[PDB]
Amino acid sequence: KELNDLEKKYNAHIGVYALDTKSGKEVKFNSDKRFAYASTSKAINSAILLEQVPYNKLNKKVHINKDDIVAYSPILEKYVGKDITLKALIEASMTYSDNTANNKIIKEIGGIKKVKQRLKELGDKVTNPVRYEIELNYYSPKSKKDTSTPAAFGKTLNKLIANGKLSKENKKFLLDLMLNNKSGDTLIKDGVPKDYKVADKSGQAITYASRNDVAFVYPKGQSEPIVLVIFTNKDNKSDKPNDKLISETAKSVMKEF
Amino acid sequence: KELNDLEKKYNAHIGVYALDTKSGKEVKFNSDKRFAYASTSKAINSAILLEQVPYNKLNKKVHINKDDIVAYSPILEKYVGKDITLKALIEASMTYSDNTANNKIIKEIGGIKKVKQRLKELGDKVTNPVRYEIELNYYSPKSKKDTSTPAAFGKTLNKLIANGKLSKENKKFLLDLMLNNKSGDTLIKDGVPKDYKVADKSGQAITYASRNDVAFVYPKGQSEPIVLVIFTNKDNKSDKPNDKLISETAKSVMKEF
Ligand SMILES: *C(=O)/C=C\N[C@@H](C(=O)O)[C@@H](O)CC=O
Ligand SMILES: *C(=O)/C=C\N[C@@H](C(=O)O)[C@@H](O)CC=O
Ligand SMILES: O=C/C=C/NC[C@H](O)CC=O
Ligand SMILES: O=C/C=C/NC[C@H](O)CC=O
Repeated sequence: KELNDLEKKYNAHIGVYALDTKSGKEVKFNSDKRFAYASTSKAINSAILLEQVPYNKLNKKVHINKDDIVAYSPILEKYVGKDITLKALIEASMTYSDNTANNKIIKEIGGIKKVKQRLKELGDKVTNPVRYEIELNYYSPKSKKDTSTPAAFGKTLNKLIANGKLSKENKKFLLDLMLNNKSGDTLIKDGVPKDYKVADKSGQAITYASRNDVAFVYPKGQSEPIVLVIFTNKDNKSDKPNDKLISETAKSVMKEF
Repeated sequence: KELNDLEKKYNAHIGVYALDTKSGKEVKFNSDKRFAYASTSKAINSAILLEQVPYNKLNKKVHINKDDIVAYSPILEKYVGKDITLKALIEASMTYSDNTANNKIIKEIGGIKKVKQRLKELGDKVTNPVRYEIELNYYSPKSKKDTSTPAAFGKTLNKLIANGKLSKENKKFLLDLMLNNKSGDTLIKDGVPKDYKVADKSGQAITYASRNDVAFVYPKGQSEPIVLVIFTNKDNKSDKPNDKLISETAKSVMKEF
């Protein structure tokens, strides 16, 4: 339905970028307006590591101490003084949105500067990672940090993942995780036609009801995915989000393909 | 290695019950001593629902309100005022150890009395569920509540799941979740031979460093599983656990098969 009355109905701000990878058709809406990506970003870092270490070599183990640990690390919280593979870091970041995992992933990639570096290669001028977890999810309308526009985010997802340089194996490992993740069932997955396949990574910033869902959406009987970025936020710092907002946005946009 | 020097080395209390379903061979240790099962119990309730609703009918939706919500419900915490299927309740309980999910599952089964009822049918005289989440994980050496012995727990897992009445579909849905769960990689999975398959559900009570791992373990090249229950605890209320304890217990016990 109209995104505008979604915005009215929900009293929210919608940012949408959809790309049909088969056809190259796009559906934009508030497309160049900046929003906090929060955890959606875990998919990018993940893919960036994935490019740099073959599947066979994800068994590689890294050491975690107490200094490594940040909030909301359901998986990694138990690894103080132990090793975890690259494989399990990604699993934890992707399925559980594990904040230490993400941090260690950026670290393995070579830090934020390395991410910044990749982005630019991708011709991603907008995505602006500045902080580490959990501060990278601390949205303020007044700051550009850890923001992107649905378009820049979307273009990058396309370039890294869908039409990227990943190996069969690495591409499959990453997409499966995004496909199996039950974490965002109330988001895009909730709004698409019944026999569609959704490989997403959701996110939520602490403030302004910042709620997001990013996905590779496979139409019932379609191999190439539709890249879908939906960012949402609201007026007040303490506003809570309505996930049904994203579900209904997804529902509408999908109509156009 | 010897469980006794595991116990010395870790200054912990070990409770082990292993059953080779092929052969019927058991490995017991402090087998009839009671421990808090905590989240391991999510597997039982899950299986109990699974017996009662065909796979095709897990799409069945149930309504969650705010009254339903308990602590540490990473999935269900977002469902206030919405419906979730039976399928996704189980997914959330199993993969994320989702406390509201578990609660709603027991509720769908018909409550604790119904669980108590099933147990007895199973000839499970010991497992003593008394509370709901999150209190069912509040261990005290002095209370029997939400306790079982590695044997009674183990026997029941065998009877419900391994050698149970589940359908192909329901049995596969449940085992896959336990197999895909990266949550207990530092436990049993950490101690078994490299090419073994482990379908577990881990748990941890608030006190006495109560740490557990329950699994269906498939020897590299073996179809029938070994049922493995490892319960561990320590002397002081505020003791924290060493997961490596379970990994090394698993490592040892597996030697015998
Ligand atoms: C990240 O910005 C927001 C949420 N990540 C979530 C997810 O992917 O499920 C999450 O559950 C972790 C805490 O919100
Ligand atoms: C239950 O008694 C203890 C832990 N459940 C965990 C699991 O299965 O991963 C968990 O992560 C939830 C909070 O400890
Ligand atoms: O969007 C991704 C969120 C991931 N981790 C949970 C938090 O960071 C808690 C709020 O800061
Ligand atoms: O063992 C399973 C634990 C599951 N949920 C987390 C808690 O209950 C937190 C401690 O009470």
